[PDB]
Amino acid sequence: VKCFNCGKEGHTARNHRAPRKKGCWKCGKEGHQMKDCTERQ
Ligand SMILES: [Zn+2]
Ligand SMILES: [Zn+2]
Repeated sequence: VKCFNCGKEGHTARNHRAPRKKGCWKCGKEGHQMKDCTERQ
């Protein structure tokens, strides 16, 4: 009904979780994410 802070319907700006961090979750850089960045070393 008002999920505008995410892109859905039912959250009403009161159910927006944040498991990922947009950028990589280990290397520390935006643009890509933990799925795109390999970081195998
Ligand atoms: Zn949402
Ligand atoms: Zn990265």
